[PDB]
Amino acid sequence: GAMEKSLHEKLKQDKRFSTFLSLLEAADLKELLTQPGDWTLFVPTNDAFKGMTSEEKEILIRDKNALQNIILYHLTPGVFIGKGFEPGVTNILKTTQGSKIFLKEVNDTLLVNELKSKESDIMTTNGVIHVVDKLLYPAD
Repeated sequence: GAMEKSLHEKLKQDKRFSTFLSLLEAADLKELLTQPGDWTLFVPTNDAFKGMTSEEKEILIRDKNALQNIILYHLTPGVFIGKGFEPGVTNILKTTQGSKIFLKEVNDTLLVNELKSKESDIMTTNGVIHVVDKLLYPAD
């Protein structure tokens, strides 16, 4: 059964997001991915980690509020949908992280303020999933 696959189920079945399970579980969000409600999350792949400076990663874990902000992975309310809107326009959306994210879908391709996503739209039991290849920094 459970052929719908859940958020945690995916992260637990996808070694690609093993790192997430580690850091996300440390913050105690493993339960947050199970909570009841439809939300969207932006999970970057290893190819996105390539570059992160030693100081950068440290400056993040250096503050509980810092890593926390990123931990939410820009968690947003309401499963992200193409909003059947015009493709090419950047739509502004607010997330729990406290910042805004610009979404733009063109040529049946999801382009968020960063480039071409690796894999998203994945329908979960607690919302949808969004896999990108770059971390989205907050606002000044």
